[PDB]
Amino acid sequence: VQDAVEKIGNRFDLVLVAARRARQMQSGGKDALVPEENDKPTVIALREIEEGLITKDVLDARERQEQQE
Amino acid sequence: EFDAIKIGLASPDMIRSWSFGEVKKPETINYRTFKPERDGLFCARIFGPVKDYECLCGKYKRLKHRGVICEKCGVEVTQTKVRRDRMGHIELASPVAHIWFLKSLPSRIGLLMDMPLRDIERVLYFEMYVVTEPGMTDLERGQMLTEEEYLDRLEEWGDEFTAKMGAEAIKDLLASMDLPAEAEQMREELDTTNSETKRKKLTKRLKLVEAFVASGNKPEWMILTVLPVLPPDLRPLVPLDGGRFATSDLNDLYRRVINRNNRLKRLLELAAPDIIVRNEKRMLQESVDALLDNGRRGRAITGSNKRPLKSLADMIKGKQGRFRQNLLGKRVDYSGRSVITVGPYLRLHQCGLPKKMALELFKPFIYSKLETRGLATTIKAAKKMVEREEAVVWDILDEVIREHPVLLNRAPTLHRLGIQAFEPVLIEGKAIQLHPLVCAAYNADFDGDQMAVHVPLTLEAQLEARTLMMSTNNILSPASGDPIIVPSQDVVLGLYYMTREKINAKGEGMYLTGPAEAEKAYRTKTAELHARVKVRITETIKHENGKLTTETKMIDTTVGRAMLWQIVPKGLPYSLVNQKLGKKQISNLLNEAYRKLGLKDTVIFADQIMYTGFAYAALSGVSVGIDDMVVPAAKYTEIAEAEEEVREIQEQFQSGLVTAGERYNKVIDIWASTNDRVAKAMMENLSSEQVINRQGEQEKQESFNSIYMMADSGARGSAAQIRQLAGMRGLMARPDGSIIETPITANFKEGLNVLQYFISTHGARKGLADTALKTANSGYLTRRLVDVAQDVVVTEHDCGTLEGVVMTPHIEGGDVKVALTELALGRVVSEDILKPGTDEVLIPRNTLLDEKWCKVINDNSVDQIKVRSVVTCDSDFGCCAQCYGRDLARGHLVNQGEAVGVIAAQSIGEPGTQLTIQAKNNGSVKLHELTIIDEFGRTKEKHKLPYLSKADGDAVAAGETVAGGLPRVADLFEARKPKEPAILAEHSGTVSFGKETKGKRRLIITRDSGDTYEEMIPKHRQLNVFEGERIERGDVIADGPESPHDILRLRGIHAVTTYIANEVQEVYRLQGVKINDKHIETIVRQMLRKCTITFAGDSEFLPGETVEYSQVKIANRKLVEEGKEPARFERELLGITKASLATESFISAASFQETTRVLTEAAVSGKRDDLRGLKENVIVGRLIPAGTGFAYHQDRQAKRAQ
DNA sequence: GCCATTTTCGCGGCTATTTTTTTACTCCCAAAGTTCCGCTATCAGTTAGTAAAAT
DNA sequence: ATTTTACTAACTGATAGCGGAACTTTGGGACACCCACAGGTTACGCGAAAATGGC
RNA sequence: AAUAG
Ligand SMILES: [Mg+2]
Ligand SMILES: [Zn+2]
Ligand SMILES: [Zn+2]
Repeated sequence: VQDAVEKIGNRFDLVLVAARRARQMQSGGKDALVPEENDKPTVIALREIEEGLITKDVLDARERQEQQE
Repeated sequence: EFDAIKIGLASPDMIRSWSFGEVKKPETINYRTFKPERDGLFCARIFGPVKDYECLCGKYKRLKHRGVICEKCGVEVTQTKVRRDRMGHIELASPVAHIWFLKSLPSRIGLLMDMPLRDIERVLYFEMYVVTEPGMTDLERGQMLTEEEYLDRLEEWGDEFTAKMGAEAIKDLLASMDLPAEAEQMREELDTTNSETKRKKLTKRLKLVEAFVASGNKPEWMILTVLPVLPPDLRPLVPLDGGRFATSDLNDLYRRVINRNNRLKRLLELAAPDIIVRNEKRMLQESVDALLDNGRRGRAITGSNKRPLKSLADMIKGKQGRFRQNLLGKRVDYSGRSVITVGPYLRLHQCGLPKKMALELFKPFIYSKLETRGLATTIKAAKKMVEREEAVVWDILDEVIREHPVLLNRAPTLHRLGIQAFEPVLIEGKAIQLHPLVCAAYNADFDGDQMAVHVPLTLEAQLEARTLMMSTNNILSPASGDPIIVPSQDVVLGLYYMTREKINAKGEGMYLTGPAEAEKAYRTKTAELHARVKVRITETIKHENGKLTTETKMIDTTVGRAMLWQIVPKGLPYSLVNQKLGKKQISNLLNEAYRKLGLKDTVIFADQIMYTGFAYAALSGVSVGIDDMVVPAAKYTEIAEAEEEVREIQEQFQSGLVTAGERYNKVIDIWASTNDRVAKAMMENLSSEQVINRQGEQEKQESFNSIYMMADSGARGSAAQIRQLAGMRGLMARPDGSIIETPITANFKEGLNVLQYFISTHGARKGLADTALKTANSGYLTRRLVDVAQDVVVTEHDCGTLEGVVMTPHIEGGDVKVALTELALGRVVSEDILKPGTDEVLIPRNTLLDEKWCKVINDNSVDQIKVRSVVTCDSDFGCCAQCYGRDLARGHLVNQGEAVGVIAAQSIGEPGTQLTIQAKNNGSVKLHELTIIDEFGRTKEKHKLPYLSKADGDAVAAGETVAGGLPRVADLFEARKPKEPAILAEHSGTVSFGKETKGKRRLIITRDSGDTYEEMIPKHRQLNVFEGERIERGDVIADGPESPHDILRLRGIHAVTTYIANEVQEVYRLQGVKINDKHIETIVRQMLRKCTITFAGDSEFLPGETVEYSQVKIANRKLVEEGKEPARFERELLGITKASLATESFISAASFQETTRVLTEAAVSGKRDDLRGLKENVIVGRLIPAGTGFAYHQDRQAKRAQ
C-alpha cells in the first residue's frame, strides 16, 4: 500500500478515505472507476486511490454535487 | 452523547432520587414458588418484572398493557433488563460513617474537623462524648468528654450545652462548620506562620476546605443516612442444576444490614436500655462497613465457606476487579485459537487457516452470501446448509475469505508486532500455518505454540488490518528501526552453504556467460556450487540522486554466488553477494534493499531469499554426527599441566608461603587460563582443513564441519556452546555464587560423571528460576510504563520552540561507545549545523537527518549538534512531529495521531526478559576534564581529571602516557533515592567550615550577596571541598550516587534527562539491546509533568502547591497577555507510578491501581474527567484519540469550540 | 517542634486446558392467610346443517 | 337440475368467579437452676507515606 | 492446584 500512502500522505487519512469509498461502493449504489477484477470494495477503493481517482477533496466535491441535485 | 464523567459525594436526596423503592425486608425469594417477596431484596415492585411484559399476578401479561402498574401487585409491565438498572434504598435508623472517608488514610473527616482519627473512632465506637453546641459555657466544640465528665457537667450546666456520641455527633459537627470562615482562618494563619510542618498541615486542610466549597458538596454527606441498594440482576440469585442456587455475597451483606437496621428500630420502639441500643448502633456501623469495604475496619466477615465476603470495593478494585478484568480487556466474539505449524510455501502476507475454523469464524458472511445468490431461501436454510457442509458452502467460504484479512496474535503480546494481519489461505487440517519470517516478531517457535485469530468485521477494521497491521507494512522494528524479518536458521545456513568457496572443486576456472549458465552448469553436474569461476555480471546501481548506471563486467566468484545473484533485485552491487553469507550479511542485503529500493522489492526479495535458503539447506545434506565433535589432542596435556601446577600450589600452601585466599584465587586463574587455551586449540583444529589444489600442493581451507558451519553462519550455536560440546565445560558456581575450585574437565561428547552433572544442575536450576521470576518483574515494569506514557500522542506538526538538546558521540574511555550518526539518525535539527572553523550553514534548521545527511555529517567531521527533543517540546498536550522525528517503524517523519507513548513503553519493556592515563590516539589535549582531540577536530578520548605530561593545547602522539539490570531500570524509572546519595552544592559561593555539633556536622557557604547558607552533613563523609574555594552550584561535596531529584534541582531538565537516558542505555547496551533514546525521553517527559509553586503571584495558585506544568504555562501565557505578574515554579521529578497516580483523569488513575484512594480523593474534590487519553476512551467504548480516531476527536473539539 | 523510627498499605506477567462440596439442629398450640379441587356461568370460537344463489 | 357458498344455530372449550375445606404459615409461650468468647495465627518482602516517639 | 507456550 506504499503507492496509496504516497498519494495520500497519512496512513490514517488513507484508511478513512478508503472506508468512505468502500461504503459508497457497498452500501451505496456507486460504481467503481476501475476494473473490479473480482476484488472486494476495500481493495477497489485502495486501487482507485493509488490511481489518483479518489481523494478526500474529490469525495467532498461529489457529495456537494449530490446535495445540490 | 456525553462529553465528561463527573464524580462527587452523594446526598440523601440524590440516593432517594436514584431509588425506585425502599427495601424493608431481608427476604429474597419464596422457598416453594421461587417468586420475589414483596419489599425484599428482589422485589418486582421495586426493581421490575421477572418476565418480560408480565406481572407477578399474571393479570397483565402482554405488550398491550405496557407501562401499566397492576393494582393487585404493583409490578410495572415492562422489560426485565430494567432489573439491571433500577436501584433501591434503605432508610438507616441511625447515621453511619462512610468507611472510605474515615479510614482511607489520610482521613477526610479528621482533616476537615482537625481532630485525630483515634478520637473520631472513640466517639463513633461510643466510648467518648463530644460537644456539638457549646452554648454559654467554657466548653469548646470538638472537645472530648468521658461519661463521668459528661454527667458531671450535665449536672453543672444542664441544657446549656449539647454533647453527643456516635455518628450523629460527627454529622452535627460537620453540619455546623462554616467553610468560608475556616478558609479565611487558615489563610490568615498561613500568612503569619514560619514552621514548614504546620505550613504543610494548613495547606492540606485549606485545599480540602476550598475543594469542598467549590464542589458544592456538603461535609455531612460523608455520613450516610440513606443507603443505596444495587440492582438485583447485578447480584443475582440464580438456580443451578439440581435445585441448587448460586448467590452473590452482596446479598448476605445487605441482609445483615437490613436485619440490624430493623432490630435497631424495634429496640428504639421498645425503649430499650441504652447499652443495648449502643451495641446495635455499633453493629449497624460494622455491617455497613463490611458491605462497603470488608476487612478495612478489622476482622473481615466470612461466610459459611470460611472465606471473606466480597464487597463493593472488591467488585471495583484489583487485578480481578471490573476495571482490569472486564473494562481494559474483554472476551470477544469471532475469535479462535489453534496450534501453529510452519508454512514454507506461504508469502509474507499469507497465513494458512483451517477450513473448519474459517467456517465457524466467517459464519454470518457465509449466510449472507448464501442468501444473496439464492442458494438459501431464508437464514435457517443457510444454517442447515452450513451444518451439512455442502460443496457450495465451501465455494462461498472461499469467496468470502478471498480478500478478507485476519488478525493473528500470540501471548504474551510484548510489542505491537505480536498482532499482525494476514491474508488467509484455506488449508485442510486443524493447525494454523505461520510464515517463518514473522516468527521472530512473534517470538514463536513450533514446539507447541498456540495462536489466536480474530476477524475484523467492518470496512474500517478491514482497511486498518490491510494498511497498518499487515505483515508487509511492519518489517522494521519500532524500537530501533532495524529490520525484523531477517532470515534465521536453515535459510541462513543454506545461503551460507551456497556462497562458500572450495579449493579445487569440479569446474574450477570455467568462464560463464551469467547466472543462468552457472545454474545450468550446476544442474548438469559440470561444476559444483563451490567452484571458483569467472562470471559475466550485469550490475545496475541506483545512486542517491536516482541515477541508474548499468555496467557489465567479468567477476571472479563462485557458481552459488551467481545463482544467488539471479534473485537479487536490480539496483544493488554484486559485492553484497560475492562473499560467504552469514546472518549479518543477509541482514545487510535486506537493509540495503529497503534503503535503496523500497518496500515491495524488499518483500519479494525476502520471500525469494527464504525459498532459496530452504531449498539449498535441503540440498546441502548438513547433518550432525558424533565425529563432528573434534576434541583437540592438546586438551589432555593442558589438563595434566594444570593439575600438576595445582598440586605445586597446594604444596606451597602447606609450606605457608601463600594464604588460603591466594591459593583459591591462583587455582581459579590457572583453570580459567587452561579453559581459554583448550577452547583456542579446539577452535583452531575445527576451523581449518588441508586440501590438494590443482597444482598438487597443500592449501589451507576453511572447514566444512557441520557444527563449525552452523556456528560460523550464525544459524545456531556460538563459540561457548561448541566449547561445551568439544572442549571443557569449565568452572561452575555454587547456588550462592561462589566458584568451585575444580572445574568440569569433560565435555558433552565424552560425558560427565555424577558429581560434574550435579554441579551443572546447580547453575541450571538458578537460570530457570531467574527467568521465571524476571518474567513477572518485567511485566509489572511494562505495565507501569504503559500507564505513565499512554497519553502521549503526536498532536501537532511544529510547536514553534527554539529549545533543544545537545548531542555528542558517547565516549566512555579511549573509544567511542556509539557514533553521532547512530544518535542523530531520525532527529530534527534545532540549531544550524555550521561547518567547524567556518560560518557556512551545512545543515539548516528543521531538517530531518536521514542516511544521506548522516554521511554528510560524518564526512565533514562534526562533533556536537543540537536537535529537537520530546522533553523540550512546547505542546500543551502531547508532542509534535518535529520534536519527535522519524517514525522508526515506517522510515519517515511521524504522522499526527501516532501514540508514541505506548510505542515507547513497549519498546523499553519488551527486552526486559533479556536483562539480568595513556593516550590511545594522536592529537592535541584540551582541558575543561581531559579531552584528546584528533587532527580532524573530533573528540575521541574523554578522561577524568582527579584533583600531566602535556598542558592545554599541547599535541600528544600515540602511546604517550599523559597521566542488576532489571532492578536498576526499575529504580531509574521510579526516581528512587540512593541509600547514600552524593551531597551537592546547593548554592554557588565560598565554602566555610562550621561548628561540629554533636551527632553530625554543619558547614556554611557565603554567596555572592554575602548571605550565609548552612548545610547539614553526616560525620562519615569524605568531603572534597576546601575553605576559600568558590564551589559552583551542583558541584559534588561528598562523593556518592547522584539522586535524580538533586540533578533536576541543581542542574536542570537536560541534565536529568541525560542522566536517566545514559544509565538506562548503559544497562541495555551491556546486554546488546538496541533501543532508541527518544523512547526514554518520552518516558522522562512524562516524569517531568508537575511543578511546585514558589511565588504565588496573582494567579490562582497557592505557594507550596504541586500542580500540572501545562496549566501553569497556559495561565502564565494568559497573564502575560494581560500584563500581570506571572507565577514562579520549580519542576518536580516523579516516578512512573507516582506520575501515573497523579494524572488529571481519575478514570485512568483508578484503572491503574490504588482505586480506593483515587476514588475517595476524586469524590471529595468533585473532579471532572474530560476523557482526553486512551484508557478513558477504551473504558467508555469510544474511539481512542490516536491514529484513525484522532481526526474524529479533533472534529468534536471544533464543535465544542463553536 | 523538628529528625528518626515504627507501623500500616498496597503491589507482585499474559494467554490456554483439565474440574461442584462436606460440624453445630425443642416442641406445641391457637389463630390467620393461602391454596387446590370442584362447580357454575358466560363468551367466543368452531363446526354442522340448510337455504340462497349461481352455473 | 345440480353444485358451491353464505348464513345461522348449537356444541364445546377456555376462562373468570366463587365455595369451602385442607394446608401452609405466623406469633406466643414454656417458672428446679443455669450468669463475661472466641480461636486460628505466622517462616512474605519492598517501598512509600503516615503515625509516634525522642530530646 | 496441575499442565502447555
Ligand atoms: Mg515455543
Ligand atoms: Zn399484578
Ligand atoms: Zn515540539
